[PDB]
Amino acid sequence: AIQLTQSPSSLSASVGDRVTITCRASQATSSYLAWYQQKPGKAPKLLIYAASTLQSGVPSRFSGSGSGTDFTLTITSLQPEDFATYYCQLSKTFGPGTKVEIKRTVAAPSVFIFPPSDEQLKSGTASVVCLLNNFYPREAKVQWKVDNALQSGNSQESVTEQDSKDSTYSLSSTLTLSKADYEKHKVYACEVTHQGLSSPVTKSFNRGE
Amino acid sequence: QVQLQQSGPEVVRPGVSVKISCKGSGYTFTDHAMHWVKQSHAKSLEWIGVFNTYNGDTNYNQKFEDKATMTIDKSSSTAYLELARLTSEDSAIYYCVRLGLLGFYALDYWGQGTSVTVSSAKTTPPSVYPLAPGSAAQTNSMVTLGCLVKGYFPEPVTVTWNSGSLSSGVHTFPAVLQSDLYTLSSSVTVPSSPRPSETVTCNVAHPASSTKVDKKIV
Amino acid sequence: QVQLQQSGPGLVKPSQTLSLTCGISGDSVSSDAAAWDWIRQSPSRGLEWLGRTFYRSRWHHDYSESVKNRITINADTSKNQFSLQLTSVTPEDTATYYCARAGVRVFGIIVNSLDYWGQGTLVTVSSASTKGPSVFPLAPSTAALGCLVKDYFPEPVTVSWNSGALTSGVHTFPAVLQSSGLYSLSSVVTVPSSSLGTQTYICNVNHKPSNTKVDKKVEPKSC
Amino acid sequence: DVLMTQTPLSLPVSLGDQASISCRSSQSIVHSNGNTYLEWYLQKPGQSPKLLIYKVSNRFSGVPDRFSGSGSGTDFTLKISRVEAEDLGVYYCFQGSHVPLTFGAGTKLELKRADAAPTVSIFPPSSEQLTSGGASVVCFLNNFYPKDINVKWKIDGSERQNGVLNSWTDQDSKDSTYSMSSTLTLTKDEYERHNSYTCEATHKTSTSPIVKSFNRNEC
Repeated sequence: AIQLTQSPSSLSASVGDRVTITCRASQATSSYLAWYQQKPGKAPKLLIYAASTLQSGVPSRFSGSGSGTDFTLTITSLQPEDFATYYCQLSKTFGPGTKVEIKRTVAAPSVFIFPPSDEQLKSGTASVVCLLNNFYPREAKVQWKVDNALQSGNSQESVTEQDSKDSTYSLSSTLTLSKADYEKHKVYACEVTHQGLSSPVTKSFNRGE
Repeated sequence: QVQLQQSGPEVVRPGVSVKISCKGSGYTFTDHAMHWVKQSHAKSLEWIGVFNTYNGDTNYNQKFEDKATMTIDKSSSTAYLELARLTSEDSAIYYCVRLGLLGFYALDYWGQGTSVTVSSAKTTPPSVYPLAPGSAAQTNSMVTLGCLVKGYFPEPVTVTWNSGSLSSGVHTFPAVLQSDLYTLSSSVTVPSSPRPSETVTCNVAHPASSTKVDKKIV
Repeated sequence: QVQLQQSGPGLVKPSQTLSLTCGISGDSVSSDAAAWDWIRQSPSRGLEWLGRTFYRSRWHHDYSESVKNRITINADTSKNQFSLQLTSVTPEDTATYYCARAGVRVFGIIVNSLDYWGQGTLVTVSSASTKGPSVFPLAPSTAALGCLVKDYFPEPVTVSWNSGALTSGVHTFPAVLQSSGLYSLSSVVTVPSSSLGTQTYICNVNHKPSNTKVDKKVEPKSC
Repeated sequence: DVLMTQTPLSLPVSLGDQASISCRSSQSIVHSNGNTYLEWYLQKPGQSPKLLIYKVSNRFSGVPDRFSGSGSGTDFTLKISRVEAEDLGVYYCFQGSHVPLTFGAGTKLELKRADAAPTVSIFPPSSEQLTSGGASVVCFLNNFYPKDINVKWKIDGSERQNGVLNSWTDQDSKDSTYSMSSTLTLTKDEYERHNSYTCEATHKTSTSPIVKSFNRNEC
């Protein structure tokens, strides 16, 4: 019966930049709420409780204050390890949470290509994977040319989580094809365009070479 | 400014429910919980239960689990106490208390408190009786004069002497209970030389029965 | 300090009772200075509190109206643990379940500030069956090498390089659903050029539901 | 439940001295998270008890520097550096660390003075009471010290216990003394049956108990 909103839903700040995160509650108490920091793949960790008291252990740069229907979380400076999704709770219901990233310079991606393994060929299928690593921003156009022909609708791409050391992402695209299709073509190239690249980069290989 | 206002005194029959209202002011009600502590003479300051004023989960003391329940009307910022099947010994003073700074403190501010007495008897006007030194009690310069009260209910009674003119040496006593009716007396110290123009007259005023009596002493 | 450990089945076919076990270390379940919550997180819905239990004179319970009449949080002071059982499981109850200990509890009023969350396990609702995965190497021509796992169910899997000897420069990817109803992911590590001639690389993959432990050595192709 | 006893029950202290009040816990009240939640409440006569000192080491706001607490484990003490006129009342030791939050029993603080002999005065039941139906004889002990005193009901050389009622008063503002009232209730048959109505009292001032006696035939 209580609705909590998180303002903003998502944001991105540079290193050492003060960021304020505000979550609003219809029924204010300033005594039963707390803020949780959650990193992906890990349990949420408590940050501050009672909206003003800082938990021990966590660095003092996480300060929260405010009263009335509004409550804010203040971070004095951001670090690459501080990327998380911050959740504010009101003793019964957790807010939608805010995705917080970390901004830095534009990073040039590294591209790698792996033909399917011999054991996979024995299985009768083929799975070609292109590794696209350590870049910034996340957006990156991935293209595949097989015998100077584009392919689409048969490949899947997965995006990892941003590294907490150097603040870069990584991508991989996988195409599942039968052995007949693999043996029907000789050249296979991985072409990717990124704003960190002045010119497009492609890596072409020949099967059996 | 923090202040708790509470209801007045009640007198009820045994086995009937009574209501106690505690209204708070000067602070946002939803922030701080409310306690309830009972004060009596057989027991001293036993704890009744707490009301977490935000959500509503109650933590009653195990002894008062059945005979007491607590309710909150957040609209008027008031805390309520409900009691059932009141016994004769239940006559006590019930305090409502704000809990402050969860983590520190325990109990910040206490209301003026309401005293609920049960008894069985109906309201009865007091009977004022005189006490005077005897015909062989004039052997000292100072003697003790006083009047006493029987068969009244309920408390209290204010006694004056010459309509309060003689406020020195007047001594009253706390009420006592026997045969379901309360009892108290009073006494003063006066010189044993009563002048013809000097008289002592003690007046008993009782607002429960709206009856005032003056008793002829000397 | 207080460390929480969990155990239970990650696969539950629909429409019966599932159960999780959350073991307590460093504290007593019947302590009067804490309370135990059960919080589950779903990517579509978010986070929500399911139920709570504590101890004053007898075992108490408290549940959220979302999952009322199908949840029972039974404590157990004998082995110092408490467990959740969910009845009549719908396919909308798939999520990751966290067991967590309430914080300040003094003065007989509980303040919800959870601070000792357990590792968290995920529960999925499906009538399918778990099966073992397959591993294929991806040795490149200087570049970065790694091993990929394909057609595995259900989550999760753990990928280690030389039994945890190498932990920098290794990337693990989130699981991706495929058309047939399976999941896959991959691992990649960067290397020096001269390392491939001397250093030995054997990556490890573990899948607890299928009790599979596969260790594969990745080397440049001979021919 | 935790059971506490405040030792001692009453504190006869003089103005501007040090008085110690001790509160002991049957079981350790160290809350598992930390700290030792203890509170002291003083209750001035005819008022509502306030908060004196919380978290026994700490001290609440608005209270002077004299009050201070000490101790850990199962023993706690509260010491008053100097006693003023306002310090009179009852002091309650309290804990919140183990639901239910029990309470103390109370410790009265009051002044001291030289022991004063009580003036005893016996009055017969009034002539109006003769036609009423009941009988009520009573003697007071006025302006004495301390509360420790006894009243005896010896009629015609015989001893009885029933029919006694007791009532003490708080210390007077000026003399800082006490008062006594022992009223004995009987019916008409026993009233006319007996001759000598006497009440005795034992106190420190009089080594021999004071006996005030009168007979019916002289009144």
